[PDB]
Amino acid sequence: TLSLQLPWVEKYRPQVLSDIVGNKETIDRLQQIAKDGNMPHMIISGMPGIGKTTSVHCLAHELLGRSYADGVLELNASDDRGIDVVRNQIKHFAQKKLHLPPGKHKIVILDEADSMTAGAQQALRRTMELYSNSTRFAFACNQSNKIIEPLQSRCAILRYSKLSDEDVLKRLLQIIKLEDVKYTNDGLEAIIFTAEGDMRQAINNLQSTVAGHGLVNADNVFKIVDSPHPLIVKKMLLASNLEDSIQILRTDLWKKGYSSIDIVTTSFRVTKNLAQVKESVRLEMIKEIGLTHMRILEGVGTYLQLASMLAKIHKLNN
Amino acid sequence: LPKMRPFDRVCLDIQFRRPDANSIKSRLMTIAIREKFKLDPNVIDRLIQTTRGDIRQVINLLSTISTTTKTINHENINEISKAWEKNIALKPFDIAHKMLDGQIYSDIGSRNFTLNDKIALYFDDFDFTPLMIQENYLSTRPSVLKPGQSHLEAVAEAANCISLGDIVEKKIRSSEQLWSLLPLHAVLSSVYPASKVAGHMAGRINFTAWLGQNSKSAKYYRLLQEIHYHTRLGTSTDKIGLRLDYLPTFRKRLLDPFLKQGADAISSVIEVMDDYYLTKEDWDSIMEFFVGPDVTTAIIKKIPATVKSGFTRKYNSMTHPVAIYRT
Amino acid sequence: EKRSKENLPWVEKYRPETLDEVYGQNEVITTVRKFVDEGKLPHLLFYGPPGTGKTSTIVALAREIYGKNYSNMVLELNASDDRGIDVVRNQIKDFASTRQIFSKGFKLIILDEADAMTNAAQNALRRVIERYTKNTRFCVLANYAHKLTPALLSRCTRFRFQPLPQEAIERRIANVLVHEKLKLSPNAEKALIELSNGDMRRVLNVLQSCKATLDNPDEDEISDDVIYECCGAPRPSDLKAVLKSILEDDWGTAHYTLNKVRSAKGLALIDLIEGIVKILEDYELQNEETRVHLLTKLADIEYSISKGGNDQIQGSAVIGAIKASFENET
Amino acid sequence: SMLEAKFEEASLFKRIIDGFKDCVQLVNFQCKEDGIIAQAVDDSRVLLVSLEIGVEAFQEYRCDHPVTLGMDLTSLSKILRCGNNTDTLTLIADNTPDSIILLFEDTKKDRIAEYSLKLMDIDADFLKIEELQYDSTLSLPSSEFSKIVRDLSQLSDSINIMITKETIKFVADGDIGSGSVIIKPFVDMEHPETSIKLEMDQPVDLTFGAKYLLDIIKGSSLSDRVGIRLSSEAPALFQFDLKSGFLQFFLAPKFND
Amino acid sequence: LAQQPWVEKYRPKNLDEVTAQDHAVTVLKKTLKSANLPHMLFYGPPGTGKTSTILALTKELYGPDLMKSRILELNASDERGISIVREKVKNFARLTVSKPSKHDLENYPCPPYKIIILDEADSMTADAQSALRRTMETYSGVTRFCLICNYVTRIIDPLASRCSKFRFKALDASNAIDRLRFISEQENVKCDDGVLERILDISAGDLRRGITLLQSASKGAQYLGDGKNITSTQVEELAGVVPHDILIEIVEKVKSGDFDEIKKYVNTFMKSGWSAASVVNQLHEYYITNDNFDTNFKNQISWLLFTTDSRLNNGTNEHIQLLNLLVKISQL
DNA sequence: GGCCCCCCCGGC
Ligand SMILES: Nc1ncnc2c1ncn2[C@@H]1O[C@H](COP(=O)(O)OP(=O)(O)OP(O)(O)=S)[C@@H](O)[C@H]1O
Ligand SMILES: Nc1ncnc2c1ncn2[C@@H]1O[C@H](COP(=O)(O)OP(=O)(O)OP(O)(O)=S)[C@@H](O)[C@H]1O
Ligand SMILES: Nc1ncnc2c1ncn2[C@@H]1O[C@H](COP(=O)(O)OP(=O)(O)OP(O)(O)=S)[C@@H](O)[C@H]1O
Ligand SMILES: [Mg+2]
Ligand SMILES: [Mg+2]
Ligand SMILES: [Mg+2]
Repeated sequence: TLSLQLPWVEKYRPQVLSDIVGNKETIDRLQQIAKDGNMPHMIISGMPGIGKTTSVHCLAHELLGRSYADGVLELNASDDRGIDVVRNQIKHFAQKKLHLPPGKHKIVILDEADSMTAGAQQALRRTMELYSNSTRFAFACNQSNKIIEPLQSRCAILRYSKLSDEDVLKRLLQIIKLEDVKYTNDGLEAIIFTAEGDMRQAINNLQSTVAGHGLVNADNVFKIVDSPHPLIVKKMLLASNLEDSIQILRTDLWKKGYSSIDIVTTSFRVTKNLAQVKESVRLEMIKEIGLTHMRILEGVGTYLQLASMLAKIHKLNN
Repeated sequence: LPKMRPFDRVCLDIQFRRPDANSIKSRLMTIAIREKFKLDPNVIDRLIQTTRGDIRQVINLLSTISTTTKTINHENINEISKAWEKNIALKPFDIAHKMLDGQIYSDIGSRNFTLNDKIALYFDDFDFTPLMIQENYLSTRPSVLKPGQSHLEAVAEAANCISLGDIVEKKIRSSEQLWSLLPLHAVLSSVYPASKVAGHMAGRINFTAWLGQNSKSAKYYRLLQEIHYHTRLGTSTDKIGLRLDYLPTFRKRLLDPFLKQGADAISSVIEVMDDYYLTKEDWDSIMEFFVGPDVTTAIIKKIPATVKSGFTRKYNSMTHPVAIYRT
Repeated sequence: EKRSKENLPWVEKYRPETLDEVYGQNEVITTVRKFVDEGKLPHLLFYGPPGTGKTSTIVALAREIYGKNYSNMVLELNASDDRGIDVVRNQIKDFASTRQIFSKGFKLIILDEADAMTNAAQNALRRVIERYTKNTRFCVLANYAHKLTPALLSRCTRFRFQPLPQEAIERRIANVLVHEKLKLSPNAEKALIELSNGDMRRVLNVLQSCKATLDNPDEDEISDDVIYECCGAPRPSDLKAVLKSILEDDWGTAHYTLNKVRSAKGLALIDLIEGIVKILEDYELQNEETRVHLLTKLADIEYSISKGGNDQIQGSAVIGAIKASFENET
Repeated sequence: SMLEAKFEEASLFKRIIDGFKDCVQLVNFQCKEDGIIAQAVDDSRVLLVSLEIGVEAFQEYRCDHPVTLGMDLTSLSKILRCGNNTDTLTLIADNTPDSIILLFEDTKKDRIAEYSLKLMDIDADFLKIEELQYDSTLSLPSSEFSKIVRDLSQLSDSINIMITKETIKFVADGDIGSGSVIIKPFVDMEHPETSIKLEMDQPVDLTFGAKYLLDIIKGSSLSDRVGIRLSSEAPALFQFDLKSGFLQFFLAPKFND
Repeated sequence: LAQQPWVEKYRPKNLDEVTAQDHAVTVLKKTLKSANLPHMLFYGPPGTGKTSTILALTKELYGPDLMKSRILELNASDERGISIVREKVKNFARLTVSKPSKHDLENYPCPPYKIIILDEADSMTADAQSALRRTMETYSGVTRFCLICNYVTRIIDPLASRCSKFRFKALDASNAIDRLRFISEQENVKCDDGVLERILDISAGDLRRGITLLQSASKGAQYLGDGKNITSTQVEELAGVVPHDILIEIVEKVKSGDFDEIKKYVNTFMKSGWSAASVVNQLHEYYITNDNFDTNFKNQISWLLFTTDSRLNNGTNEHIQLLNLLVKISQL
């Protein structure tokens, strides 16, 4: 009862660039670079769980073959990446003499580079510039604005897009066929709808289902995976009448265990990204939501405050 | 940047500009010919517009795109330009100029520059944007005024929103450290007040003057505290009361008799100083506080130099009591 | 602990030790039991409000997985401990990358109350979680999801703990009565559930207070009056009378009735406002602005009360707000 | 008093306390008639320290009933530092004690220092973790082990130990390079203290952290020889024998993947 | 003693001297024989007897000998940051209980746990508060927590859920008259009928203020040296209560409706030093209790008074707020 | 190797 089974996220983690779905142009470009060699400095940006770390790892593995152990230097947020580390260990790795095939180069993979300090990024500039004939740099980040401009200038840009429904669905069919999982169309649609483009969350939900209920359907997925609360908040904020909004808040948000602070924050974000509403009305609703948030942060996290905020928003939009 | 201040007048300053689209056309065409990929000249400028003067970035872009796409024409220039757009945080002056523009707040502009974009623009520099907005929101010609609304009403609404944002900021930097309210401060301090007076600037953009005023007020408060604690043993009042009530009466005894008796009032002034444990530096600080029609700079300057020299000699030729020891 | 478990508070005395003693979370309990019965245990994120039983559930799961000697085979870190970037970098990484000591098994890390952790630590934990997944599993317990980074949320399977249902609270109350040899009137039970708001800690605390209040628990039955006296909460009849007087009677008699009701048992104004809000939420109003005014003015009054001030003025304001809001009905 | 333990020299207890203070924080002592035992688990739950001191290490020892004492090693070390290195140290405890009394007495003078440390409520068991039949055992001088550990920790943070036919290998793989040290058992009849002994049942290959080994070798001042016992699917044992007791470090090997 | 204020001299020493907090005092007394005291959260208005109650409970539980070694008290006058909570409170809670002496075990129950009293808990930051959630639960068997606050909303939800809540009711003339009368007899203070009731009504749930007013009145009577009984007019004067005549003039000026006259009268009135809160309370009483005004007037004036009180509670200028309130009332 | 001290972010 102590022998853990490898999760499908790691068990079915792609090992070749042909198993990565989405961002077709970038994947083919990476495959062509790996085939032809001469990998340039690159920065890959995108939202979590879309296949950036997997892409860079597969590229490095395919490029370096058996020399992966001695030709790859991987550093992430869980390791010390201070200015001294950049100044000593990275420089030593770049200056290292390693015999490689004619079309290959040493690779430094600085994952989650958005958390690095400014000093390390500044010090890395000439390190990449001088030793570009032996070592190449591949950064993986979630926010591209956290990387200093000089580093972006010295590196190519690869902005990963959001995984389409078709790609996630195809990967789901492939993994289900490999695992021989009994499924229904509605269950897969619900899983993809709840994933919101996050492949990792989709895999986790697909495993939890079948791992807990056997067969995949809408009810089985929904009894363990809840619908994203941002959609419920948007529905509440767009209610035609105050009664409907109050009912939605009471039934789907307050009685389901969601905290008031989370509700007000989600309302703030949704109002921030409501295109259908006019900008001035959105600003007034943002002001009211900020007043409610300030009241909640002071200690009064009561449903009365949320109801009053909804009533004021309805009055403003009338 | 302030770190470069020491290098102000010790080196020959050489400034490099962003190369024009015509100074690199030949080099880029030569590179395209050498690498055997077609590069349409008519779309070259946009590439620089995409890279914004970065020859290294455009060279890297060409190298990456030529890996699988051997033709660079108008059919795919838009996609690569959108995908390779460089994002650089705007400076406070640029932030103020862009945020106070009425185009982005229109129905058509809002769909291009959204509320999230404005919040990100504020967050590019969150320590200066509210000050610049508060300073430069009175020098615009609004174009988004509501039918029947006047400029003054919009200014008043913006000022009220700025006050609310100031309250929010004070709550943010309290002992609780409620930084999660920073996005709200973006709307109440910069976005909303600018949305009511957005338009075209009526003049040059001026940097916020609140910092210098705050420093001057802090220095004045320090001098007032020094004077108050120097005269504490004699007076029964606080520094506020000393400034509001005592200082004019003191001027009536420490500056007025120099303008009537000439150099014969030195003894009385010295006696007053001894009675209230005042010094010459305290005299200068006190005479520098007055404002309005009671400015003393011109009056002090017009005093004959002989009188001032005699007063200084008399002050330095005798011992004076000290109120506070080892200040 | 000291002496015996009888000296412990009821909140801690009745802490579940196994998974079958957790009530109101049948779906989650069954899912975790199935996960631990066949070896497929993923990373867990228990999100829920206070008093739902997340800590008890994870403790029971750890005990079932490992056994009696579970404290020495798991790494439990909470807000009471220092959890910084250095701690995550060194201690958590060593625990995840090292084999067991006492007996063979996988490594379990329980980051209780992880919502109070810095963003740097959460960012660092991503690769620690994704690298030692083969031999280590992570469980994170949270009350506010907005404090967790999206990257951390993506790597964990989410389980939501709903407020305790009525039947679960009744079953726990019956068990507590059997253990403590106590009798509870049905109306007292309904009042306890109504005031509980889905928190079992409140149930246990109020029940202990009521037991202490009884002159002799051996042959005394707790009634709604006992619960109201212990908690000081207004009775439903008092709330109904106050609302009736405010709605139909004039100013002077309404003020007199409110003062008399408050002074009879030393009731607090905030509880009266809350009860009036609950009662009026079920009123079939014919207009919307009346409800808008009621909600806004009552929220303003509650916010003012939270900061203190004159109580008589606040009560008069409540009466005036209710009267003005209901005037719009016509 | 109920429990009264008299030490020949305060340094005797001070050296053992200093031998494992830098790897664990909270300690639990069980005092009985046979002697004093203690087990401490570090925060990372990787290293376990087990100390036993017999009655032969005490001048006068009396313990009517078992006593459980929870202490903070930092506080105990501070109090021991407050005491001198030439006075007699006495451990004093009473029934259900809320504190432990350390008595420092000087024979030359009439100065008596009585320090009281408030005890700690640490409810835990010992579990007597010790594998009956280890795969391999070896014994070698402590100085050589400390030198090898310090040399191989300068190259990398991980050290791999391999036990095979008539040979022990320590390997470190790092960024600047790698290092290997191979030692073969031999017996010397003129300096027996410098001999190295090895008895193996199956070949072993186990990886350990460099920091834990560095902290373990700090107990080289309590003994001249160290016994290292390795076994698959079992923590590695590092034993330093004392005058009448012993000290043991149980270190869990790193996961192999 | 004679060198202490009456508020401190007559501070309760045991649990039997608490007057109007029986709903919690009974539970606390029962815990003496039950020995299962839970974590407590004492909340209520100022001057209700929370710190006194907890001190009396600790005394009756441990004794003057074990009080020092079994109680750890932290208030707003000590640093209570997150680091302090994580280190000092954790260390004290995890410590073993001090060994009682046979004397204490003979004459006192000596419960097998210690008490940490976090007075003025409403001033602690949320981050610091969050660090105690597991500290209270893990060491509940050796330590118990008492959190005393005036605003219950300032305590985070998890701590309120963990703690057993105890509300202290306001001390009015209907439940605290006995203690004030006993204090008066002990001090041999002679007062006219209804004087103590007037004092308690003016106090409005604050027995400390009532005791201070009684002490001031007794001092004034002793200095007078006439032997006459203390009247209610002198008590009202000592309490800063505006005379009824001034209130009558104020309401007449408000009824006049002229802005200039109201402003001039307010300017003259503010030179006497009357507190704005007392004026607002008296105006509210007079207007609400009067039967010469219609429903709408009272409906508007209640909200106006509430807004004025809320603004004054934030520490603003009294002159401007009073003038604005009077102007608004005059236009009703 | 360990304190002690100074500068700098802090939303998505
Ligand atoms: N394009 C993809 N195709 C197939 N599986 C994917 C893909 N992207 C993600 N996954 C799956 O999700 C798992 C995690 O993918 P990741 O590489 O960790 O995503 P990520 O974008 O690098 O996450 P961040 O930004 O570091 S938090 C993979 O092992 C895959 O099993
Ligand atoms: N499902 C439950 N069944 C029985 N008792 C419960 C249950 N949930 C909570 N309790 C009781 O309330 C006490 C506290 O439960 P907890 O496990 O601490 O709740 P919690 O969700 O961990 O609180 P938070 O989210 O950390 S503030 C338990 O000892 C139980 O006595
Ligand atoms: N229930 C009471 N019984 C007798 N005297 C009381 C009572 N409450 C307050 N007092 C008296 O008023 C004095 C002060 O009481 P406190 O204990 O300070 O009230 P408090 O609740 O602690 O006020 P806060 O909320 O900390 S400002 C006591 O010394 C008593 O003399
Ligand atoms: Mg990744
Ligand atoms: Mg918990
Ligand atoms: Mg008090």
